[PDB]
Amino acid sequence: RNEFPEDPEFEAVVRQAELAIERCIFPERIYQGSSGSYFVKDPQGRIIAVFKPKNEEPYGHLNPKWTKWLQKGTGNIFEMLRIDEGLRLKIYKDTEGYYTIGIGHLLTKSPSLNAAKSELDKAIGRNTNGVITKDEAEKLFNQDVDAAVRGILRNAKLKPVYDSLDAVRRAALINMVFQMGETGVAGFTNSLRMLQQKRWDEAAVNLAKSRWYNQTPNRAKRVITTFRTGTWDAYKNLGRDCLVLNQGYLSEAGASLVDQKLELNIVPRTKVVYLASETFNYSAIDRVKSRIGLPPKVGSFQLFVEGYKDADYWLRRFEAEPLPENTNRQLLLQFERLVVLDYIIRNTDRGNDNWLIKYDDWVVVKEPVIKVAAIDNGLAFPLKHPDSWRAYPFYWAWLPQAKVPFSQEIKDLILPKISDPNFVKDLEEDLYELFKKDPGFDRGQFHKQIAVMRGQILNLTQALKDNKSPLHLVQMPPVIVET
Ligand SMILES: Nc1ncnc2c1ncn2[C@@H]1O[C@H](COP(=O)(O)OP(=O)(O)OP(=O)(O)O)[C@@H](O)[C@H]1O
Ligand SMILES: Nc1ncnc2c1ncn2[C@@H]1O[C@H](COP(=O)(O)OP(=O)(O)OP(=O)(O)O)[C@@H](O)[C@H]1O
Repeated sequence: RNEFPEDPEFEAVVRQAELAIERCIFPERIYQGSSGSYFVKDPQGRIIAVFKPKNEEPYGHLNPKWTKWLQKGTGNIFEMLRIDEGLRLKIYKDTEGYYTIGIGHLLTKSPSLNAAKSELDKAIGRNTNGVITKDEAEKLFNQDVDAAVRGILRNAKLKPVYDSLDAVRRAALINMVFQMGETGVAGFTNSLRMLQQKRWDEAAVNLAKSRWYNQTPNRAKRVITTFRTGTWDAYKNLGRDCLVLNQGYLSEAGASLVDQKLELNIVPRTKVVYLASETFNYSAIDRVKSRIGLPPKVGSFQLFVEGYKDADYWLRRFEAEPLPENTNRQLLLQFERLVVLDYIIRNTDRGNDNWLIKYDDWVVVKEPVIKVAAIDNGLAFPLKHPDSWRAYPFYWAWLPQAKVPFSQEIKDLILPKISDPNFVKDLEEDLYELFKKDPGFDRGQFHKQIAVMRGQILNLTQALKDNKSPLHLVQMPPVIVET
């Protein structure tokens, strides 16, 4: 059900896409894309669009890169604990103050370092002098995992639960018996009951309250969600966490909404579109029921533009051979629109590969020589400002173009809109109607998104009134406007 009566040009392109699929001309996967980025083509083989299925997103469930991972099932217990325990080749103290080594291997609860060092030689088979190798730490690791699996299966309170768990939760319980040992996890009998009855939101709470967790919450909270969600999501991207989890396609489409309303027209038109293609990455199940073929996947569909190179490609050239004044002033105006987009949607990823330039008495405006396309917008609309601005900056702030004060032209375009509270209200309702359609939508998460966006507008409004540069704009302390 793909229709956009508001945008018959967009719909027409989409219809060529579907028809081209019917004719067995499949969107082909961009190499040097996310595994989940595709080139949509029409029946004549030309590239009309870029398509990014939600479920093939980097955090995506059907993402090819992480498919290898989901097979292991419990066998992910190794990587899971490597991440939680880290690696050390020399004796250290654990969270409780106990002598430890390699990957989470507890030597003794004794205060004596030679108890521990002694205890270490017993294990390794030589005089270690408190220092072991990578292979030695790995050998302790397997034995300690076996000991956990044994601890679970030799135990009456634990075993029943474990057998009722899916491959992933089992891994979580092993995780626990690795840190606390057999006997310790069996004092949780409540949560084991819930886990046992399959109520996830039940148990995820009680483990939230324990002597454990309290000591190492950062780790504890990582399993609890592995218990609650039956997935590896806490061990995938720990953490981006500036952003909502698997809504990249909506960022993509949303970026295009904003462009539309502010009338910037740098974002090639992008909407939420459903497509089915044999070239996509589907569950084996789905592949089989098709024999009634593959189901359509929901994704961002962004129109394709020709004649453009990397911002990087061109700016490199304009520096060696500077543009004539008049053309170069057309660049700056395309550039201001980009800064406004990115500041408003709070893009966390814009590099010089993430935007594109094209360089070529009357009723009509002479065509512009230079023009800016803003692509790859699925990393915006954060839940909050990034903790270290250096990790997720605005790259264009260090460009010289960022030094030039905002043009009257932009103030004229943008101030009347973002100064009108009814514009910002309408803009937020439109984003809501887009975002609420996601099955994993959360009203509370949304409000935070809007808060950031409202704080960015607050800053941009005053930056524009003062004729500040883009650079001075980003130096303004980030704010949120919270209801
Ligand atoms: N709308 C578009 N029109 C024309 N070309 C595009 C468009 N979008 C992307 N491209 C080209 O395809 C490449 C796709 O890059 P894009 O970053 O959008 O996908 P991605 O690589 O999956 O994202 P990421 O780089 O974050 O993994 C771009 O570098 C650009 O060269
Ligand atoms: N590339 C950028 N992207 C985003 N924000 C930036 C960028 N460059 C500067 N800023 C913002 O401008 C402000 C300028 O601070 P700057 O780093 O120049 O001095 P500073 O006081 O050392 O910053 P801090 O001590 O907070 O790291 C920072 O608070 C930051 O918010």
